Amino acid sequence: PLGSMTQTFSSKTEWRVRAISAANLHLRTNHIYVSSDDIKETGYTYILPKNVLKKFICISDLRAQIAGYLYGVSPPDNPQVKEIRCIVMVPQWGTHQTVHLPGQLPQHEYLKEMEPLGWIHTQPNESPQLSPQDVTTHAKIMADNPSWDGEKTIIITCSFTPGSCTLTAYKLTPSGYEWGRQNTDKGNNPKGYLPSHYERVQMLLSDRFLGFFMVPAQSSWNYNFMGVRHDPNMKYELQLANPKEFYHEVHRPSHFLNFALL
Amino acid sequence: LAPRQVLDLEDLVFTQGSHFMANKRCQLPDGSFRRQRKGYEEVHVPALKPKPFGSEEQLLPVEKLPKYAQAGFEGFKTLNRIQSKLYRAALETDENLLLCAPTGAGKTNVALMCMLREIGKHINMDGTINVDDFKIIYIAPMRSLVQEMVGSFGKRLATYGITVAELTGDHQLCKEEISATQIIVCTPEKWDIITRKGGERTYTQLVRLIILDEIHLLHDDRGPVLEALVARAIRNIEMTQEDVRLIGLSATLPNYEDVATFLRVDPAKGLFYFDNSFRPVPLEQTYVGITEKKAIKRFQIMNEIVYEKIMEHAGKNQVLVFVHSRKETGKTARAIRDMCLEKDTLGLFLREGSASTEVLRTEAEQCKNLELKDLLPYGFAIHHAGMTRVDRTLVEDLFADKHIQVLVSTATLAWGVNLPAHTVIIKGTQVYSPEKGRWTELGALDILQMLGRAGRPQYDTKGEGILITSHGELQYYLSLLNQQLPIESQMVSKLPDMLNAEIVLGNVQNAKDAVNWLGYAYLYIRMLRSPTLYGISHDDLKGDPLLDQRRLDLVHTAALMLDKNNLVKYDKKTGNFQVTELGRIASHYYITNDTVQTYNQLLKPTLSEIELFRVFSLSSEFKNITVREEEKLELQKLLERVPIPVKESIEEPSAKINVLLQAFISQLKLEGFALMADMVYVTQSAGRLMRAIFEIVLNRGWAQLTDKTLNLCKMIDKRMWQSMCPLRQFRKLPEEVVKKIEKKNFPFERLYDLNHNEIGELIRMPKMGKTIHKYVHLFPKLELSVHLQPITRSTLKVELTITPDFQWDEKVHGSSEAFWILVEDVDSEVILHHEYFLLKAKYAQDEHLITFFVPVFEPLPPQYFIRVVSDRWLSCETQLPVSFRHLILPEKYPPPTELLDLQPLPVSALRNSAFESLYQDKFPFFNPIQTQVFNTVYNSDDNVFVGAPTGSGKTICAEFAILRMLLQSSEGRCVYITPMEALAEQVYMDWYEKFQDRLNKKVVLLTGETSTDLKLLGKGNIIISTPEKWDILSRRWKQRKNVQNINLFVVDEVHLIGGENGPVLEVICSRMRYISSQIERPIRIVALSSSLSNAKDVAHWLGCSATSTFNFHPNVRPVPLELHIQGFNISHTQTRLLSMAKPVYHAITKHSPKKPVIVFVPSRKQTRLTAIDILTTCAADIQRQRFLHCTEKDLIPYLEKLSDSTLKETLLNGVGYLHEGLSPMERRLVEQLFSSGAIQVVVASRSLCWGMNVAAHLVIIMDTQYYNGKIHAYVDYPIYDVLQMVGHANRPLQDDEGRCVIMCQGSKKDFFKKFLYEPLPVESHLDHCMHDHFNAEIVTKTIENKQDAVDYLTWTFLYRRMTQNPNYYNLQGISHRHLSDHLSELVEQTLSDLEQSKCISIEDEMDVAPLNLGMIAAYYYINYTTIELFSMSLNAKTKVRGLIEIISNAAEYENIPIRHHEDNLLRQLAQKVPHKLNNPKFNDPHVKTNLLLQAHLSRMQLSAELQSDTEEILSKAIRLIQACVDVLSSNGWLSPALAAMELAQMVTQAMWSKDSYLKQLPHFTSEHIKRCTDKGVESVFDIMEMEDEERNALLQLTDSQIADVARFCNRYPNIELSYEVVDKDSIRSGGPVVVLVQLEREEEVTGPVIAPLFPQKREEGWWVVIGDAKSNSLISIKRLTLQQKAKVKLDFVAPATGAHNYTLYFMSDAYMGCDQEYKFSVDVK
Ligand SMILES: CNc1ccccc1C(=O)O[C@H]1[C@@H](O)[C@H](n2cnc3c(N)ncnc32)O[C@@H]1COP(=O)(O)OP(=O)(O)O
Ligand SMILES: [Mg+2]
Ligand SMILES: [Mg+2]
Repeated sequence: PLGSMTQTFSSKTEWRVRAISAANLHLRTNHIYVSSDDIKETGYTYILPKNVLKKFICISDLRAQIAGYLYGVSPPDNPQVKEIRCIVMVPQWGTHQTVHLPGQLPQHEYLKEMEPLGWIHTQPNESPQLSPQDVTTHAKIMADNPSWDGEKTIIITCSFTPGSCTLTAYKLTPSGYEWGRQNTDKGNNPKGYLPSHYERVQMLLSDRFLGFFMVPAQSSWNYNFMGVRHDPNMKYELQLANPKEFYHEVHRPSHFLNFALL
Repeated sequence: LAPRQVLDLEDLVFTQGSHFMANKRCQLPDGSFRRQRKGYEEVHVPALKPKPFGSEEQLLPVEKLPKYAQAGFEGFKTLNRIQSKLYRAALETDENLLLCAPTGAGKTNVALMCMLREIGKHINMDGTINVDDFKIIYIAPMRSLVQEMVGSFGKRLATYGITVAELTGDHQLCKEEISATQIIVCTPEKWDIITRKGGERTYTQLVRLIILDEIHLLHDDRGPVLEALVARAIRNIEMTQEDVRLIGLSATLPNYEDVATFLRVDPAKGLFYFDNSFRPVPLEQTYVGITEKKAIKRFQIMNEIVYEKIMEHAGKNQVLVFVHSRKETGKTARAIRDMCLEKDTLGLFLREGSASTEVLRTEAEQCKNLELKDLLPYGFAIHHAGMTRVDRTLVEDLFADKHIQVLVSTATLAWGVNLPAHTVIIKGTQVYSPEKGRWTELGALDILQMLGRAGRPQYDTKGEGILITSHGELQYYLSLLNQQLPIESQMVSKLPDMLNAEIVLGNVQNAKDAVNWLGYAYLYIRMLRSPTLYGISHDDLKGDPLLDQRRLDLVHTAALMLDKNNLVKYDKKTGNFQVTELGRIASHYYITNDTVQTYNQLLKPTLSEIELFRVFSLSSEFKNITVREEEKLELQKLLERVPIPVKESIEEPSAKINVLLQAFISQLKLEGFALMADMVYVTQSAGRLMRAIFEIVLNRGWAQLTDKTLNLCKMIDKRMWQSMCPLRQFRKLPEEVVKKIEKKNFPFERLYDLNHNEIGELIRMPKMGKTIHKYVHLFPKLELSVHLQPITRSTLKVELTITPDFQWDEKVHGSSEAFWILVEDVDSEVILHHEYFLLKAKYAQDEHLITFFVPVFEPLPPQYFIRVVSDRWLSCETQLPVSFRHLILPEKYPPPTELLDLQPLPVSALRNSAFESLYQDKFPFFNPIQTQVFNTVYNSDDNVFVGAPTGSGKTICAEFAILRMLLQSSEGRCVYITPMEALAEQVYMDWYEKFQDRLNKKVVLLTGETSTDLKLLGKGNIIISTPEKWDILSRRWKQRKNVQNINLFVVDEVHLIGGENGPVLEVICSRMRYISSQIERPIRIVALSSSLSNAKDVAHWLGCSATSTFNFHPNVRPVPLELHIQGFNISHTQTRLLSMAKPVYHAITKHSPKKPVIVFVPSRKQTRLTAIDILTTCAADIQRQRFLHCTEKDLIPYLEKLSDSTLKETLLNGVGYLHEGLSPMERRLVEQLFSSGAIQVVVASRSLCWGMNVAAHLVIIMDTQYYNGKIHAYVDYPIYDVLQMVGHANRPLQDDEGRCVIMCQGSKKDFFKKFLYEPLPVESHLDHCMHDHFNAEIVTKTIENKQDAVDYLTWTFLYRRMTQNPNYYNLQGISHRHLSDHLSELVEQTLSDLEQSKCISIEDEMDVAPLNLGMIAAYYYINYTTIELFSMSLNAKTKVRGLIEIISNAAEYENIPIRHHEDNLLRQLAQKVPHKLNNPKFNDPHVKTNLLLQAHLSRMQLSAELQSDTEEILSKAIRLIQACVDVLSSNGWLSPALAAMELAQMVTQAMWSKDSYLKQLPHFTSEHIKRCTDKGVESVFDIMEMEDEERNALLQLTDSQIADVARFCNRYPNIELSYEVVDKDSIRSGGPVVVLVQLEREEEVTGPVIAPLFPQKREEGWWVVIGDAKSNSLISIKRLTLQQKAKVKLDFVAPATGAHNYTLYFMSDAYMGCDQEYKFSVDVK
């Protein structure tokens, strides 16, 4: 029946609860874990420093994936171990399944003597299998950039487990690179996607050395609130500085200016 | 003390505050009646009659006043009734006054008479008088009243040269006001926070008069602030015994006797009470009490009460209606006006076709206000602070001219404007208090001020005041306005916050101090005379007559509350208070103690912007804020759009405060009336609240939260978010274009790349091309450079160069621009270092250098970060990454020389009875260090380096080399170099008794004077000197044998090469290597130093064998050193020093209760304070005179020879202190009592750590910083000073060990651990002092070309370190070709600078040769920059005036500090001189010496110890005068040369060329110079020509004193001149001409030169000058040192033919009146 009632609608936006939840991400850096032996020995041991790993966790979002390019070298006489020495944040936006990085790779003088070791990204849920989107994205980067060798570049996923963070690092197989560079299906079960397309590598966290960050020279890296101005063909340059948190003021200018408009 | 009991402070709180009605009944005057009306009652009180002139009351005219004060009463013919009864007590007495009179009686002028008496205490004779000698503080209750009286007092006292100004908003540096002003007008809260921040860079100690206007504010909630100000000022009187006059002005209200006792006012002298009858205009009072409870009916009932009373004056009298808000002012003005139209009663306001109806309508046409044009033509108007400034005066000007008939305003007009009206209506007495979160009654001051405007003392016979309020508040306002509302104290509410303020200031250190301080509060006096009102029975008062136990319980309750919130550390048994950094911030930022507890609990480094706002939400200043049901709808519509999310729900008041803060930054006007008031109160206090959070998290090192907090401080001040383009911070720029840029998304940092006509095509505009381009380059921007200088592998020295890349404009930047230098680590989480940088406007285009130290670890980090953020500008930051990828670290220092476990060597090892007799009475055997080097120094000639800690006995090892020199040749010449003059004086005293008194050698001490040093060098076997003192002599070594015939060269404390004056020490020692290699056979060099990490570099530089190098490290000291480094958290220096006072005492009882102790303090003032401090804490434990180990009566033989106040008191209790201000006799008396064991503790300042002849068992270093007077910043102790202070904790034959406690700031704790437990790494800095030495080597022909300059640089220590640590000297490689390039550029730039100053010549870019200007600078040891302007300024007609102004601007005088507490001493000394000056600038370190030079020539003795400033100026004046003499005579100038040659003798005897030449004989007076009236005596030669039995009969002096007069005449230059011209017949023009001049003296060789007013002992120098009249043509000049008989040969050239008459001059540089003048004639053929 009604005609008996008045109830006016209220607004509740997507980022309010996610921003409040992003402020408590520092408690997960005290509990970081890496998967261990499950026929994972590759021929390359990757060592990730904790300082840039903890910072990469707190500047992230628990649902929107963020990514960072890996750079590093090898110890004096041990070509089998790769020390990750730098993480580069580039203009990006993403969802819960993949990220959207520009076509251009990081290019700077500081990284000229280092070799690219792949990329690292956060994942909402822990997965026993490598993401098929990660298989597709990693292979398409190999196709456009011969700098990335299939036996030297890896995909490190930072899984958001309750109370902690689980790390696991995969690499692509020759069969995975050929299927990834052709894949146009973005679903969770694309066709041709096999567990044969990837194998897991070993990863070790260390405190004996420290890494550094490189962020865009002008604007910042987070574009999830400015996705219109993000373009796959966009060009960018880097600087030697640390990245800002996901919900920093400079990442969402429309929230601050539209509220000020009368 | 006794058993305490905790009280409930809030239970003793008067909740009504200002509305508290202590009196319970109210008696009304005669004739008062009440009427009953429509649900409301009225009360009428008739106007009182003035009391008949009873006593001797005659209105005093201004002509009777003291005349100096008549200028302040321009425009008044006669004082009124109350001012005539006060003028004698105000102008002719210093008594504290308390004046109660009704508002309008004229209390202000009485306060002006008190100010005029103080101004007359510091007046001069030149009309314009000393404004640097006093300060007056006028405390007014309201902001508007302050601003008005600043101009009011400014014009009344403009004829006195007085500056009256209101303090700025926030001036943590912009406090240039106080020192410039003399009358400070402020609010109680303003003067409370300034005196809270108790740094004695203040000017509050200059306050001689404090005026407390409207002191009946004590009854108000703001009352306790007045109690805190008076208690702080009165208690501080007895802690200093400098009287401060207190003047209180009050309304006529009860308890005025208690206010008087609280102000220390004698009732029989300073108490003056006048009732409401003394109101100049009688006031007919009418009160309307409404009883209606419903809001809507009561709203219109009073809307009818206003109109009924408006009509009773409509047309007859103006009516001024007061309302609470600035929105009801228009509604009420309309509710009245619009309702008269219903009754047609507006024609009675104005007379229709009047003369004022046309002026009211016409001024409304150009009124510019819509809610004023609507009401102005009809006679209505409004007034409030939220509208125009010039329309308010339009409202005031019309009402003053009797044009406006109804004016509806608020309390602002009543306070800041003197606008009386016949009828005043207070429409309602209800106001909304956002602090209390509810509606409440108006304050008592607002009511008294509003009704005080009723009745014009000009036209009106009486005044009619109408007050409308609730019926329940009738008894209150009847008491307030009829002198029956008692003034009570609201102090127990704010007791915790105000006790902590005294704890932070140091005025209260324990509970007993707090009980004493509480006894000065107005609360205490009220508790004594009315204990019932303050919860005190008679079961308590007379069992505690002075309420001593009651005060202790209150203090005990407040201390526990502060201890629970971690502001204070309160020990219940001792009652002692310990200040904290958190407690200081709450005090200095005016934050209640409950708020800083919340900040301490919730502030975390991992805090986001979301929780940061929430922490601000929980401030206890908002404890009363609630969420009303009528606001939750408008607030929830904002919560769904806030940019910073809020976690708490809408109903909790925390969320309401959060949304109101974000809305204020977004500039959103809201509709809720309470919300707008609550938003204002939340953000009016958000400024200091967030500023406190910033200081908390910055001083903790939290880098991320500091950035967020500092940004929020600016987002609140600028009212804008970060994401908004920062161009809107220019208010002259319009919102217009900044969103024209904001909508088109591109970074603001890109518009710098564009230009005028291209910024516009971006934002689609060809109009304002240069406008945006102008403000883009007006935005502050700094560019950062970095020179990384590694010290070790864990300490990095950084030189940050700040280059401004913007343009200044006082319209935008003002006088300064503040920045925060932040050095963050790799992860941008920890602030490794931070300091405050301020860009002054005068240096807005120069580069700024900043030096600091940061730690590093040897898995080298990727990079650190340096951020320079603006302190007020938003989006204003430059971060410079400092990569460590190419940083070359120096190698780890080699291990020390192992201390071989040798057998202790006896004194018999010397095997010389004379030698052994110097040590066998002191110690049995040598220490393990002296035994290792014995064979290498005593039985060898190889160069030896001995590096050992301070106190290792290195002085004897140097004596080992001296004793060997005397064995190989009884005539041995040894030069001992020590860096500090204080050390040279001590070593000379010790070595004069050993080598000269016992073994009969010659020990000399260089004086810094050439005429004496060159001869002491030749006749002495041991020469003691300082670096610069030996640099002057060893330069001319090629022409002096006594410099190169050295047998042994000893340099002590050679680790001071890395110090400030290091390069001079490095130059002289490296010269000794060059001389010894070029000479026949080598000269022995022995080097002593503290433990050096790179000791092998000094050995290789000084040519010491590896086996002869003894590099010991601090772990091998003979007496074990127990070092303790306590860290202190407090960043405020004065508050940190307080936190160290008690720990200083506690360290004494723990480490050395019985054995002597030395405490080092940063300043002279701190010596006396810490000594007193140590005493009373020793007295608090009931242990007085425990530091006195001699009986009390065996000290007066030493104790009455003193001249100090407290030094006698402290020495009687076993504690002394040393500082520069004490006389040399006083220091010896304190040092003797300390070493004799009498007194156990002595407190010495840092400046004396090099000249102290005592040693203790424990050395306490209280703080490691001192204040620099020039740069106005604190300076860290040099590491060499700390090493020297620690070395005083060494008594080898008295204590088994040595202990030292170092108290420092936490940021310096790790620095001292790395440079005290390990050896010290020293570097060179000669590359920054190359010019003065390169010039000397070119004059002496050591450097003849550019290749020779590189060869000279290779002998230095500067070069050895350029390969061990290249980055310290800006080098990217230790390559050999890298060194030549660096050495060459250092050579090229140094030789080019000397050639630009015309000091040297450069031919074919290779060869260099010295010029005459360079030969003079090197001869007299003068900076090349000084001698450059020593040719720009001098000329041919210079004389005694131009000379002094030139020599004062020398670079050698840009070192002594400046005191601007002196500025008016020099203001008058600029005319105490008989010699005129033109330029102002009295901070100039050269002009202050120009007056100081003439102060010496005027015998103006006593300058506290500025006397020593002159003594160091005279130490360089002679060499500067002789420089001009050479410069002027070289240019052929006769008069300025001769005038300068007799200024040398003017500064020698401290006189002029005008005074008689008899002021030289001792005990001569400047008065009985004219006692030689016409007796024929004005030369010294006349005094000896009279008989001995006669000549004592005119001076009238002692037979003790004429022997001093005789000693001078026995040494007065008695001579005999004989001159001849060789071959005065055959003279052709252009041929060799020669004139010899023989000078035969009598005897002389009788000591040096008699000059008691000169510090040094000079030798008689002489000049032989030939000239030609005063044509200013000097033709010959020669210097000579006469001993008895000596001739001088002068050659010149003959000019043309004819007959020229030449003049011969024989002048000296010491005595006046001995300048001979002979005349001869030459016939040239
Ligand atoms: C238009 N008013 C003035 C015209 C000429 C000179 C002075 C004034 C004026 O400003 O009025 C002031 C006093 O100068 C003026 N006044 C003071 N002394 C005299 C005086 N001796 N003769 C005439 N007017 C005087 O009274 C007024 C209020 O005095 P106040 O200091 O505020 O009393 P209180 O509320 O207790 O603080
Ligand atoms: Mg007044
Ligand atoms: Mg020594």
